[PDB]
Order: sequence, then structure tokens, then C-alpha cells
Amino acid sequence: FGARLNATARAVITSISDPHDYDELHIPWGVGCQLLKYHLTNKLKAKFNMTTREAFSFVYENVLQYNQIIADLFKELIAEAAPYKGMGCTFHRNPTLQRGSTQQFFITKVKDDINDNSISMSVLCLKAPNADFDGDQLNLTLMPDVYLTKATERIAPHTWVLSIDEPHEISGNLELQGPVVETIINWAHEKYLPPLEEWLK
Amino acid sequence: MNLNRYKARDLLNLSYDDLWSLPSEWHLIEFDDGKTVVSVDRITKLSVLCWYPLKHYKDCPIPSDHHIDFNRILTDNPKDYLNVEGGRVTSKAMVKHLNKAIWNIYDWSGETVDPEVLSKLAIEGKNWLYNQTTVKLSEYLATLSMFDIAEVYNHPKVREANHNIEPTTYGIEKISYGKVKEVFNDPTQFIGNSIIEGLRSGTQKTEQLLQAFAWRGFPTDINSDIFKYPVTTGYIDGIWNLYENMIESRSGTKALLYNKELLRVTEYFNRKSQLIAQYVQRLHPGDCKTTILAEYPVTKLTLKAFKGKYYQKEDGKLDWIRGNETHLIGTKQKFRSVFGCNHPDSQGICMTCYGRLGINIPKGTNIGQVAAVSMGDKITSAVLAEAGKLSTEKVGYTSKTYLKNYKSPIEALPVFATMANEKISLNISHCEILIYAMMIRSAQYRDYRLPKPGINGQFEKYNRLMQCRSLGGAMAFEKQHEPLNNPGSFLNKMRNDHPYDLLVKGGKLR
Ligand SMILES: [Zn+2]
Repeated sequence: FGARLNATARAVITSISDPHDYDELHIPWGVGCQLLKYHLTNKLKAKFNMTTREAFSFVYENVLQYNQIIADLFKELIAEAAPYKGMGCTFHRNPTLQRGSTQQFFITKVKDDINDNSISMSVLCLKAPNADFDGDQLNLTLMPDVYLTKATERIAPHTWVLSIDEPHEISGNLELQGPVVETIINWAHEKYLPPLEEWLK
Repeated sequence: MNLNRYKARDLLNLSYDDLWSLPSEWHLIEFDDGKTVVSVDRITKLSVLCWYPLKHYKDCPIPSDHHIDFNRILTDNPKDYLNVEGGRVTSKAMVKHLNKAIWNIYDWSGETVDPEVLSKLAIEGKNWLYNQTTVKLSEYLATLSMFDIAEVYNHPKVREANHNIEPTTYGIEKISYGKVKEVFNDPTQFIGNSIIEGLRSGTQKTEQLLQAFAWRGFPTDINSDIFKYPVTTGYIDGIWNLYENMIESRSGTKALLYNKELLRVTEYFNRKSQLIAQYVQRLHPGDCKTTILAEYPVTKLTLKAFKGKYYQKEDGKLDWIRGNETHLIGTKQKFRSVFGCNHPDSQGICMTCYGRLGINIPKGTNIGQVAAVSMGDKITSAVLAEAGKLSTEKVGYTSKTYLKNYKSPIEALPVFATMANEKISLNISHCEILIYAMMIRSAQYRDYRLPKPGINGQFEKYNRLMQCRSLGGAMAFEKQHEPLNNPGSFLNKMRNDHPYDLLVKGGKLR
């Protein structure tokens, strides 16, 4: 029933508190330098005049060392996906009971800081699995093909929006977090205007 | 009057930069139906921000119930909108208004909308709401300091509830807690305090505030034994007696009993339930058009389980309940269940037999596993009184022979419904699948296959269902070698098809 798949990774998770999309994943430098090795070898044999031994040495040398050429090749490999936002990948949770424990995201940005070893996930997708920042390691698989990425569309962050209990009700995984709600509470529910008696007098 | 008027779709067709550039005023809002409201700009900005799926469909009518302040209705007399209370902004309220905006477009056209497009528009609207409320709202940040504690602590109604209080359960839970619960619910006392405004907004819980601003009452031991003398102080003014703090230290001792046998047995329960529930699959939209309508009694406790269900009323064709009927509380209503309808698929059902829950399920989704999943998440949340006994009771009912073998499944459904819904919130459309998964036609001829008319209703054991049907699914359960050395498995009978059948043979098409 399958075990120990290839083109995979396993790392701890952080959040993205930014203006972004609901399906965006940020792979760090050390994970992205080893998960995309033959892609970097193809880009270094195509754009530059290098053999596969020199390309393998350039890939394995700059894992714990930042340089501009590998970052530019990562930006090119992200930009090569024409109908998608990036490379399609799947993301799992180790207790997998519900629908939200297995999702499909897109790699959109490789980090520049070498000390940060964590995959940064969206805020709205934190609720569908029981995933917190309590030192837990989460798994990731890389879909190679376009047909496989189209077939993995059945598990998506938009698939668990509708509830499986009530007939016409959106489930509670769409609810915002604490500090996201509290600013709107302090903004909207404030003594901002005089009441309706004083306003028309 | 000095109140500007805005239309419904005029604020929706406005730009994102011009939406926040609105003057601070009370204003009239017209809607597509024959009603109009009055509102503040800071509420209709959030209302337009939650109206994102209505922007793609510029022809559907927008009712007056989509606004957060739908209680305010402009009438000819000013007594209905002068001093009234609107709606409280809640994390669930925006999701409910997005759900209303989705089902408004769903019932705009007649029953032909792809629900996955609306489900993607919901998360797109939530993402746009987050990206607009994060950037544009940066000056209004909630805070917490010593002053926020001293503002609520120095209230006289809170300080009166902590002095001259007898150490009694009635004197604490009813007398002492009531005098502070009646002032926490007052909307004209704490205006501007972040703790009370977060309590009224559903973020902070009131059960954790009575143990801090009022008397903490009766912590327990490892066993369920209460103590005679309770702790006098709370959490703001801390506990500093040795006896009271030693009782309080035993309250956190029960939060560490997390042995691995519980996490093993809930995974064993999920593996036992889903492997037998995975037989029924691939529901189809439409109508099978049968007059073999079953009949079930509806009570008060299981009325939420009959929310999305089609029944047969007098002088009518079909109707769904949706859960607002105070009547039909003691009668026996004729329903339309999966037991006894005729579809050409040998393992599928229709949309009208399953109910209104099927449109919330995507097209390429197994309806068999999600019933056991919807049971198991509530069971695990009840696990995380004696929920393991409830889990073993559901195992003995569903996957054993502890039920009396009835002649027809129409009397087996309400017993399982009143056993499940009294403690676990579960819809009856999942219980119908969990009962139908144990149904076998022609048990005297060993024809281990699901019957399409459910009027037969012949039930057997769980292990005989696991071994004598679909050996590729039998290789996934425990005791794999017992279906191998069986003489009944070496003859070509017409049987069902498990999804695991492709992983057993490697992935061959035939
Ligand atoms: Zn049917």
C-alpha cells in the first residue's frame, strides 16, 4: 500500500502573514536545493556550458550557501509554469482522518535566508487540519506531471469549504483567527459616530 | 433628511480603493426586494467585503437579509429604527453571511449551479476579506495592559460578588457567578475595553473569566471526587494558601493522561469503520422516481438529523425539512431513504434519496468513507463521559451482532438515530449509509452483494462481510490468511468491487 516515496520532504511549518493567496507555499533554501536537483541540473546544462558533474557540484555546494545564480534559476523554474502559479505539490498531516489533512498547494517563492528551515503555509488553511506551531514535522510530495497535477485537483483548499454535516452551511474551517478578528472588532464596534437622534438634530 | 442613499449593486460595482474612501455618516441602503435599511459605513464596508461571490453574477437579486444590520428597517414610523441593536460582528457571522450569499446565487437559477465554483468563490472572498482587512486596518490594533485589567476589576458589581459569599455550590455557581454574568452581558457598561468586547464577539470564553474575576469553585482529584472546602480567591488575586494551591495543582493533572492506547484504539476504530463503509460509492444527480417511500417517526431530539431529507406531505410531491418545524414532533412521517429505490448503478444512489447533503459533496468523492469520517471526527473530539464506551458501543452495534436482526431496516434506523444523536451530532444521511453497508441480498445462497431494493434488509456479522466479499479489500484488514484457505473464495460469483482492488493487482486495467 505504498511506503517511502521519492521527491518528498518533511519539515516544520510557519505562517504567512502577508497579502497573498490562499494556496501558496514557501519552500526554504535547503529543502528547495535538494528537492529540485535535476531541474537545476537541466537549467545549468541549458543556460550554461557545464557538464553534469560540475552541475552536481554546483548544486551540492550551494545548499548551505546563498548565491544569486541558484536563486535566479529558482525564479525561472517558478516562472516556467504558465497556467499555474508554480509547481504543484501535495501536503499531508500525520493524523489523517478528515478531508483537510491532505491538500494540494503551489510552490511560489524560495526563501533567501539559509537559517530559516521551515515551510510557510497560508493562514486560512491552518484550520482544516489540526496543525499548530508546536514543533511538528509535516510531509510534502512533489507532483512531477501536468496530468498528475490535474488529477490532484480533487483534493484542494476549496474542496473542504462546504460542510459534510449540514445540507446548506459552510463549515467552521473558513472562520478567521483571533488577531484577524480582533482588529475588525476594534475598528467596526467602536464609538465612531453620534447616535441617530443626535445625527439628524 | 440628511441621509444619503446608496443602491445594492452600486456599492458592489465600486472599486476597492473607492470603497474605503466613504464619508463617516449614517446612510440608507436600498436592496433588490421591497425593503431598505439604515447603516453606518464601517458595517457596510464589511458587508460589501463579504459580498464577493455576488460580483461575478451581476443579475441575481440581493435580499435585505444579507446585511449585518438587517434589523433596522426604514418604516413610516420612527419607533422601529430609532434606538435598536444591530448585529454583532463574529468570526462565524461572516462565514454565515458568505454562506447566505452563496445560496442566494444557488437558488437564483433553478437548481443548475456547479457547487465547486461557489466553494472556490467562498475561499476567494475570504482571502480577499483577509487581504483587505489586514492592510487597510493597521491603526486599529487591539491591545492588553494592566489598565485593561484594572478597568474591569474596579467595577463595584464585580467586587460585590466576591465579598460575603458562602462556600456553597449554590452560593458560587448560582449566586456569585450570576451577579457577574448579568454585568458581562450588559452592552452599556464596558465600552472600549478589549476583554469585554472580545468576550461579546465570541473570541474569549466566559467560562475562563469566572475562574479569574470571581471565585474559583471546586477543583477535582485524579478520580472524580470533589473536595469539601473550595478555594476562596481567583486568578487575578492569586491562590497563596498551601491547601488551596495543592487542590488547584490537581486540576492540571488530568490534562496529561494521554497514553498511546487511546490513540491506537481510535485509529483501529477508524480503520474498522472505513474499510466496511467504503463499499457504497459514486452517487449520481437526478431522480430514480420510486414509490417505495419508507416511514420513520420524528422526535424532538433527532430533528436536527432530519434537516436535509425529502418527505411526502399531503397534496404535495416532495419537500425538505431544513429544521424549522415545531410541528411533526410525535407523528410518523413518510420519508424517502436509500432503502428501496431503483438506480441502474449496482453500488450508487441518487440525489433525492440521499437528501440535500449530496450537493455539499463534490462530484469525484466517495460517499461511503465520508459517513464514517463524519462520525469519527465527532467521536475523536468527544475523546480528545467515557467516550471509549460509546466507541465500543458503536462498534458492537455497527460492526458486530449485538443488534437484534430485524426483518426490515425501517425500524433499525430510528433506534440507531436516537442512540447516536443523543450524544453525537450526526446527520441521518450518514447513518443510512452506515446501515445500508451491512445489507446483503439472498443470505441463504451466499450471494454476498449489496441489494438495490433495501426492503430485503438481511444483516450478518462484520467478519463474514470482510472475508466473503471482495478479497482485494479483504487483504487490507487483519487476518489475511483466513480468506485464502476458504473453499467459497475459489468459485466465480458476481460480487462487489472495493477501491483497493487496483493496489492488490499492481494497477492492471483488467
Ligand atoms: Zn434513488
